[PDB]
Amino acid sequence: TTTLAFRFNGGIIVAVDSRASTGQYIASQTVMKVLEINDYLLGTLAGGAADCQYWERVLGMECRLWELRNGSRITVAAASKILANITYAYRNHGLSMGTMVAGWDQFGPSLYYVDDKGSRVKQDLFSVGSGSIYAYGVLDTGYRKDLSVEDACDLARRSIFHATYRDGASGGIVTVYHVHEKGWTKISRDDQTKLYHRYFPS
Amino acid sequence: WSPYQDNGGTTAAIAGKDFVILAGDTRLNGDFCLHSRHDQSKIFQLTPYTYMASNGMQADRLQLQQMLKYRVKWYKYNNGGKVPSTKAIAQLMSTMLYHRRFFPYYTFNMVVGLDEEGHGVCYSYDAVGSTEPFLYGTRGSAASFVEPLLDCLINRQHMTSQAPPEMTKEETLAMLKNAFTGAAERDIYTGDSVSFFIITKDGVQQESFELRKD
Amino acid sequence: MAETAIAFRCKDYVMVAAAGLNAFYYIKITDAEDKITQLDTHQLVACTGENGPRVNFTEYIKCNLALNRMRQHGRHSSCESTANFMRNCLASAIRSREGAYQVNCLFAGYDTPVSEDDDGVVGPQLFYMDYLGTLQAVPYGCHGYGACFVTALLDRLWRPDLSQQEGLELMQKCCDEVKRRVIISNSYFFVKAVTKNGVEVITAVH
Amino acid sequence: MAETAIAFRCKDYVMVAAAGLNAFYYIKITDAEDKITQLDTHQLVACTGENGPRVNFTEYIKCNLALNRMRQHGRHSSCESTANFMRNCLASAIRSREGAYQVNCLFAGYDTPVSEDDDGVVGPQLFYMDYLGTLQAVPYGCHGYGACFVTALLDRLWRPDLSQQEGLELMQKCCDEVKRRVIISNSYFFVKAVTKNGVEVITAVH
Amino acid sequence: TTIVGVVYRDGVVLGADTRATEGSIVADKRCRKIHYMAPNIMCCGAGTSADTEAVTNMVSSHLALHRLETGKQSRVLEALTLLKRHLYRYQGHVSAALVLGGVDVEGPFLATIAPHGSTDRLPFVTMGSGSIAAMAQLEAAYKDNMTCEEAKELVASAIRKGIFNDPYSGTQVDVCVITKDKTELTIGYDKPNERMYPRQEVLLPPGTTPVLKEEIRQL
Amino acid sequence: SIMAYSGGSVMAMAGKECFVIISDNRLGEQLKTISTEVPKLHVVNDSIVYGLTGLRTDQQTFANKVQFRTEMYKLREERDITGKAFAAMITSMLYEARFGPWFVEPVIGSIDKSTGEVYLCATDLIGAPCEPEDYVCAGTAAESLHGMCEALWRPGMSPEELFEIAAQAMLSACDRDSLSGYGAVAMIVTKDKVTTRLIKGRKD
Amino acid sequence: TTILAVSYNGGVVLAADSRTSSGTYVVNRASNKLTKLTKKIYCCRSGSAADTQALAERVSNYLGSYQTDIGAGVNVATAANLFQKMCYMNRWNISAGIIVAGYDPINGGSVYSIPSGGSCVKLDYALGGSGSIFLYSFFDANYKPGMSKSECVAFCQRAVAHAYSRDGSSGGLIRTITLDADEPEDQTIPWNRSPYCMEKDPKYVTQATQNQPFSSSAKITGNRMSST
Amino acid sequence: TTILAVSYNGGVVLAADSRTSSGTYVVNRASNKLTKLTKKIYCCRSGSAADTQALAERVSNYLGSYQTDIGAGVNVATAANLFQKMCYMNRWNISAGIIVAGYDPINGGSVYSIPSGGSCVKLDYALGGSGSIFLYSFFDANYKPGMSKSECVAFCQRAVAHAYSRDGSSGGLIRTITLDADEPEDQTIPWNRSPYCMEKDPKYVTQATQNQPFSSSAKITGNRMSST
Amino acid sequence: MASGGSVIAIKYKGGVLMAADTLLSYGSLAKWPNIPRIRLLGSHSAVCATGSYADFQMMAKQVEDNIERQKMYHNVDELSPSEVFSYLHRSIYQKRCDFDPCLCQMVFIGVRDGETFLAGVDDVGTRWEDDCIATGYGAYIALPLLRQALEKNPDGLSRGEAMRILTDCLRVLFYRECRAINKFQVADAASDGVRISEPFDVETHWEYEGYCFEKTAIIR
Ligand SMILES: O=C(NC1CC1)c1cccc(NC(=O)c2ccc(=O)n(Cc3ccccc3)n2)c1
Repeated sequence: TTTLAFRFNGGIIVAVDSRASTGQYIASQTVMKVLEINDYLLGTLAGGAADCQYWERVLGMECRLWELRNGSRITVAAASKILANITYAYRNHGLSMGTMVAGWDQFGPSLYYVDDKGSRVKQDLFSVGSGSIYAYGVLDTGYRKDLSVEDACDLARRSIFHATYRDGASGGIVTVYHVHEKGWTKISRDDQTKLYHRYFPS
Repeated sequence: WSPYQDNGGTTAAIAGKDFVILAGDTRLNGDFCLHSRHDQSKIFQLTPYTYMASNGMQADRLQLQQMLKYRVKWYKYNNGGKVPSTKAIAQLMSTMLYHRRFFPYYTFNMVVGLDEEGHGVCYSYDAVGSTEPFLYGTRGSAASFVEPLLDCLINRQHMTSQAPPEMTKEETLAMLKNAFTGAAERDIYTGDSVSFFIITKDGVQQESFELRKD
Repeated sequence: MAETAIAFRCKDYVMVAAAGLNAFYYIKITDAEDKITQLDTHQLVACTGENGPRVNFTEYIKCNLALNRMRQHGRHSSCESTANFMRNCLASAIRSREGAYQVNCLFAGYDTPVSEDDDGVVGPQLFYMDYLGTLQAVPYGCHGYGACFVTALLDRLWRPDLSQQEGLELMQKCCDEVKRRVIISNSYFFVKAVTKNGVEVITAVH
Repeated sequence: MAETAIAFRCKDYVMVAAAGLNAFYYIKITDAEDKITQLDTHQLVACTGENGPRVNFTEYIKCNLALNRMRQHGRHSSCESTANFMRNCLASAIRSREGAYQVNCLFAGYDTPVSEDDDGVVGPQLFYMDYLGTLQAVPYGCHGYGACFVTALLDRLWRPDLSQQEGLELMQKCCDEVKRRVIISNSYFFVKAVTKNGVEVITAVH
Repeated sequence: TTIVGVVYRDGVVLGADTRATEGSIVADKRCRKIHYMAPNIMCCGAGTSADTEAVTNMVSSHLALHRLETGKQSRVLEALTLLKRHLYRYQGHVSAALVLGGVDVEGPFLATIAPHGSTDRLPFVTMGSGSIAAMAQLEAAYKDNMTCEEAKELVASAIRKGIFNDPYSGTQVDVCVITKDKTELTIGYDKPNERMYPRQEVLLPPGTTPVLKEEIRQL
Repeated sequence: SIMAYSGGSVMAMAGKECFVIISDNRLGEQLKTISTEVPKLHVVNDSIVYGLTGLRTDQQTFANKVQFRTEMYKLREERDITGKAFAAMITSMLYEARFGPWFVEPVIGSIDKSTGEVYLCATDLIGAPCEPEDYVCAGTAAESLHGMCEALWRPGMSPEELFEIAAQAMLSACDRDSLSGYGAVAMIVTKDKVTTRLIKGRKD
Repeated sequence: TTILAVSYNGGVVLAADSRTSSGTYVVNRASNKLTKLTKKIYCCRSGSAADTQALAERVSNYLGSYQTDIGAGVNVATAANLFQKMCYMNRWNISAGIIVAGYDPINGGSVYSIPSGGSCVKLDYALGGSGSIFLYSFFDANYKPGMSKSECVAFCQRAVAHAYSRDGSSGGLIRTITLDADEPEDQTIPWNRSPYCMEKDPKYVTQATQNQPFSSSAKITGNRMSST
Repeated sequence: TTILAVSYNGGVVLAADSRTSSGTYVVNRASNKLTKLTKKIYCCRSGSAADTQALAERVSNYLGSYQTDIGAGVNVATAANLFQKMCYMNRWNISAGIIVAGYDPINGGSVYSIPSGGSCVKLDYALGGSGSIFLYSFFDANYKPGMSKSECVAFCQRAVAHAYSRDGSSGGLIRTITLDADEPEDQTIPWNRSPYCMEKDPKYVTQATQNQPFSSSAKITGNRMSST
Repeated sequence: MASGGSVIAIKYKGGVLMAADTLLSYGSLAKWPNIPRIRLLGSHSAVCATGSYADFQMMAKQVEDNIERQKMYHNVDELSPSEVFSYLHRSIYQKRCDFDPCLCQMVFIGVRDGETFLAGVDDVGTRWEDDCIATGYGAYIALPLLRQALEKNPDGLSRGEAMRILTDCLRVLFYRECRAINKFQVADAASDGVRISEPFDVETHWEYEGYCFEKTAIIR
């Protein structure tokens, strides 16, 4: 798995691959690893797929009940905090989740990482998963706040691609989403092998 | 003493545009021995349009199958008679596998059926419910043989040759016979026979198919 | 241990510093997680350990202090109170189902007269806590891999009566020694002080 | 893993960098142990791992090369020769009484015509070795915790035909990424290149 | 793997299945598990294929050599002693398990060698994962002074019990008959497993697979 | 697992008076990919080719031992080793090391230059041979390669038909193995002609 | 395994059951655990077939060499002594209960037990095997010494039968050999003429009453044998 | 421990040795392992003294309550059934071989074995304890059913004596009780009037010949008893 | 740890036969050779277990009672064999879910209205139905033989042929299963209900020429 997200001036990009390994055999080249929780919030899946799928789905339900109960969308900080409180409550039950929660609340764009132990960190840039060690190399070097939205998706797509190319567990299709004031858009899906031929055209 | 036993065998499904085909082999294995060449326990109808397939421990798929069968009866009663869709059962199953997270069912399940638009679909699960829709599928002892072959003949991503037509339900069935047949040859825990179920809107054909007994 | 926190108290301030590093195994995520949490106007806690515990423990204290200040018509708890509350919370946890909060604290505060009647202790207070709920007043203390370098440096250089400026200088040598000698990059330190006038952030040192 | 080494080869040089850090558990002893060992005029080996193994392995190679150059009237071994000698020495060790030499190498060299008759390969050579004696020619490679950051950065930026100057720039981004993202302070890197004209130390990058 | 031997009036019949697994996958559907050991002695092996091949080869070779020294026919009991001494020395680590059958001047001789180097001379035997299933058909049907056909049928029958009941065993039955005079090995004496769906020729016409480079070289 | 550490898969299959042997191209340390240009085939002579899988250092070591043995053979004997001898030899070498094995799993294809009889042989790491008539294979993707070769392979294919099903099989299977990939190299070996081909694959 | 040996005036009987078991399956139901060392000296083997066959073959070899060299018969003590040596040298790596028994003209018939630790003890009779634990009381209660050859043979057959009727690890045939001044007489009682088994003892014919029918009384009747 | 019980016409005998051992030391050499459950129903206990005493006290309690409540005698089956229940409920946490035997007027004398797993089996006789392994053959060989009370008592004493002459973990006294229509007769044979022991069996009086004197011959004489 | 060894069963035309030795062992020790291991359940079924007799006894009591009470307390038809078997299987499973497993494999037979039923259930709740079934070493030794007899008589076996083949297997189990005795009972389920035979023995052969002392001797 490789996932990344970053905040820039234009919003948040989120990008992921689509491979699910069962160790050495590849179970799927087609996992969707961005969960569209609400329509202002995305979360990524890394770690135990079930754990992330389940608790992100719960988060989506808590987000929605918030909205019904209180007439107003939940903030990202709260959403991430909800998920962090769950993973903390279950820190001793060996969940495997590394998650990002990105969205754009009334305080602008916000990005959190929440892990299986209840950590909840809010940075402008993250990568997560076996292939993160690779994606940060490409990402750390190209990242600037003032990226356009093409340049930011290009950067995000390339970083995932570089992760896929090198890391055995990452692969398949690089999906990129943007999170902007009016919600999120899925910007693109590309097979990582088409991307090889686009970025390196010998 | 383990509470877990692998009883082996193999399920596979392939979706089509207005059908899905689902198959399981009928061998039920014990330790170092064979209990039955005629076990039909792997495939379990949930509604007319939805089936589940399960590999792993025969005992746990019997339990699971019943647990689901009753959630589906509750659903029918609580929803004025209507049956849950394949997608609803698919999500239900994920949730039930996951509720046992801690002492998991040792099943590798598939849920297959027809979507609303009447298109075949397959959800495969891991033991706690990670799923996703796919057009095909195979869990079990032969999975790692069959799955790459289906990849090759359905998706053809390494063939220059332009992709042939959409596979009809007769051609799809042949394809699964050919691939069960090769698996029986090479996976020692798959053999004996394959029950096929062709699910369409018009009902479910069954078809038995002999594999090699050794 | 990766994130070193340091504190010491002179006559008129207690100064606390703590490394920004946030890691994931070897991957450095940032050098800018402020791990010094202000709990009250004159109380702050430099807390080290995994984000999960550190945040849950500190947010619990910060809430309970706040709660108690409501249910007590705006009155600030003393630093010794707060430290004992933290200690008891840590301690209770090591015998709980959930287990120890794996965090280590320096709790620092400055006690001012809460009213005309307060005959209590006035001035800087600093406490060393460990995750098991050991709790000891100290004139300086540290946690983390740098803890020992710095502790010996403070034993050499600290005096009870440093000026606020001699203190910035001394804290800088402390941070610097931790950069010189710990394999783990504690590149940036956040530093705060508490004085009669509350918590000031200190950007002159890092 | 604590000490990251990096290398890559362009048309006219192979450039190698390696972190000065020497540690003892968490105690940083220096950021200035040169771990790039020149083996011959046109051959150097960036080698990472504990001082014991690293020095004994490199000193063995350096000697045996030197020995062989005596017993061969001043003639330089080819880089592929040397790399195979190193590989075989590593490999042999994993099945020895003593055990694997826990070190990982980048062996880099520049092969020049050894005589008028030499029809052999001319130019830069770089090899990735691991302690078990895996040996692979590569256009760039890395070892250590930074290895993967850098490897993906080089996959992005490296081209076969960089100038010696574009190479210094690129190596600097490599070193910098290792400082940005590895928890372990690889603060200073030694960098050398091999060219037709031998091993040059490079102080412009660190 | 299922191997079987029986003694009959004139000789010994051995039998074997032919599935060579690796893990839980049939690497070879039709391997020979009945090794030549001498002109009048065969061996079948079970256990760790490599150990079985090494050991039979070694002994086969030794007896070939011993036969030139002595000028005589190899005795089955020399074969057995060389085997058990070897296996005993390796304390089971050489996990060969052999049925050894021949005919010498002293008559038919069938024996098992277990990996730890125990032998058991007996009139019928089995080894291998299919051994129990097959042994049960021998206990059920064996009798003394079986004719050669009786013996072959029984050996096949016994091997079929492993083929059909042991996962590790399969495909077909090979038998070897050893009389005083000669040794007739018969591959596929029973083939009870054709394939039941004819293979479906998947058409992949030249140029179908994308090639990047090509080097041709003539000889 | 030590046999999976370096990744890589190899497969050989027989046709009429030809075989194909094919490797993937990856070299890893587990999930870290180090190189995508490491085919695992070695050519012994015009009629024998083999591939090794397993721990890469042992592939290298053992291949070098095999090249010593074979070059020595060819000098002493003044002829090329044949695939049967060659495979016997290998098996012997691996078994010498039975109690401390080479973590490799060779896969050997060969063709008698006269006859056109084709001999394949794969071995486990202690040198148990597997001499089937169809196809042999080894490495990280070996389950899936058996899948594919069973399905696609048929008797008496010609070099070209045989290449296509070798490549589709290697790629389909490698697309399901994390530790094998980056396309493949294939050698088609007839009596008359050796043809090497580098085949395009996924970059994951 | 059940092995035993008994002295009588002028010789010994050895006896054994015939079963070799890999736990709970019988790999050999007709093993011969009475192994010849010299003409008139035998061992009974228990424990690891492999181990005991290797030692017996080794000792028999040494003893044949030794007999050819001294040009005379071998004593049972010599055979026991060698066996003991080898059993003791390899005590950590083998599982091996031996009995060495036989006849030599100087000492008559003798019996030595060499149990797992490699002790060697000269006795009137000896028992070994998993089945022996069942015969100690049988001998204590029913063995009187001074029996004739024929009485002693029958008694050892009974003793083995008793043992293997209760030890799951013993079974099959009962092999005996006598060893004295005359020629060795081997004998083999097949199981179906065993002089004892539980399946034919009249006191084990009535079934335990475990499956009582559902009744209105506590009075116990019998097992429910039929549905009606 | 050696415990056993045997049926005779109209009742049962229970018997046991008296030794309780902490491995190889005897903590109690006069334990009473025949424990009263009701007037005419007893258990013999083997395994953990603690466990078996706790269960017997519990079952005896329940059974007294039950007898007072139904106003009539208790059946041995009831006692066995309760014992079985408790032994099975706690099978993982206790070491406990029980025999429940006694007399009730409906069923006469009965014997139930309740071994470690908590099976309950109704038998003619039952054996339990570490020492029982020694009596199986003794019964197979020497027990004929249909014995009188007095014969049956003597036989059980012999049987215990045989067992505890070979089991290191059994020893001491032999306690018996008979249970039938009449009053219970307990008996206690002290060790020194044991009806069997090896130390007084004439076939174990001659010493094994292990310590031969240094001689010029292979002829075995005797043990060297004196230095001269 | 009293335990029971193999059980084997086979369907014939008309019924089912199940057979078992009458022996409980304790480890290797053959402890009681006169135990009626087959047990009738209700009016149409019988059951026999391999493995822990205590587990068996508690489980079989639970099922017997359930059957008897369902029928005595409600004016309902006795449970069919499949229904009883179902119950027993769910019971056994529930125990594996409580980590309190019923450590037996069981064979179950029953007949009602000339419908026959033969199934196996195992400690973990595996269950299966077939024309023959065995447990313990039965499953390794006898099933192949029983299976072979049903391949050869695909029209079904007669009672005599079935009893001939059952008997052949008992004999083989006798020879090759260590913890066994040559005393067996066979339950026969038919129309009429189930009868358990009196205990019986099978003829054994031990006098093959190759079993002789001279041949089996290790040293000449
Ligand atoms: O993929 C996981 N497990 C394997 C089984 C699939 C898996 C499972 C759980 C968590 C993770 N986290 C990461 O990998 C990771 C790696 C680098 C990185 O920067 N971050 C974000 C972060 C921010 C602040 C503090 C700590 C982390 N996260 C992965």
